[PDB]
Amino acid sequence: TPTLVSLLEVIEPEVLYAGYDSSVPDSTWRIMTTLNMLGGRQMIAAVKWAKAIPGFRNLHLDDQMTLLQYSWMSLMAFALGWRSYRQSSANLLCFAPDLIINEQRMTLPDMYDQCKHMLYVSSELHRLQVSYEEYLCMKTLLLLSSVPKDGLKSQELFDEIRMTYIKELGKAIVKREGNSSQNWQRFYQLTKLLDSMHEVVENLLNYCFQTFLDKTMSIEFPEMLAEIITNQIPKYSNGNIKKLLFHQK
Amino acid sequence: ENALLRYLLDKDD
Ligand SMILES: C[C@]12C=CC(=O)C=C1CC[C@@H]1[C@@H]2[C@@H](O)C[C@@]2(C)[C@H]1C[C@H]1O[C@@H](C3CCCCC3)O[C@]12C(=O)CO
Repeated sequence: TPTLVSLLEVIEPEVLYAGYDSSVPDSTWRIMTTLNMLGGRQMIAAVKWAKAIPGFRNLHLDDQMTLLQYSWMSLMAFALGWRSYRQSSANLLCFAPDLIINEQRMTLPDMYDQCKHMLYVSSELHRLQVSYEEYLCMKTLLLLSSVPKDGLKSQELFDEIRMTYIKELGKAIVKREGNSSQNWQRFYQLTKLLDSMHEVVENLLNYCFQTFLDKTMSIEFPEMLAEIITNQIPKYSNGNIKKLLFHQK
Repeated sequence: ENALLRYLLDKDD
């Protein structure tokens, strides 16, 4: 019987290419548009991924939809942080192998302020020397990081699935073979990074929502993203979102 | 409505 972490590993989506032509000069508008198109394709792959996470398909179909719609930005920004961590280590934002925010791209107007919340994710993964097994558990936990204020239809099963992956994160940490005290510290550090993703996402969604809503910017989103964005905007407005935390404020 | 996400979740794969 395979281990649960090996099952999470085998379903990890293959890295997608942006289809960005390097022979054409850069513009922030061109990069934003290309990234929205890439994001749509990454979200189609994220649906196929979530369906293969052991336990996910046992939740009510409405809960499956709810979790993907709440967590979509957290999943993209976290996987982006991982790719940036593995690829550069310098570091740069590595959206796709053909679309990296290199030093020349960083000179675009206000580029650092547009990238710093995402660069923080990769910087922390690097600082904490997060492993591939820890990362797989952490990303699954991000899919399970927000619920409606009144809860899910399959709340008991969701809590059991969530606890299972918290314990899986524990197993990955123990492999770093530190003492009981070092394991507790590492669990605290990794779960603090998980909590900080809610704050990273609020910044990214402020940008995403502004560019989606302001039609005078001529910033296109593919159907996959436009559908999730259209669904999420009223939920943020009416406070129908419970952000789950490992550490109380 | 969320037609596309529902379909991706309902279809095989
Ligand atoms: C999902 C997204 C796509 C691919 C990926 O790997 C990771 C992500 C997570 C962040 C997602 C990204 C894209 O949509 C584009 C988004 C949605 C972005 C957050 C916003 O930030 C800006 C910046 C990103 C740095 C380069 C300049 C533009 O682009 C966004 C936007 O609002 C554009 O309208």
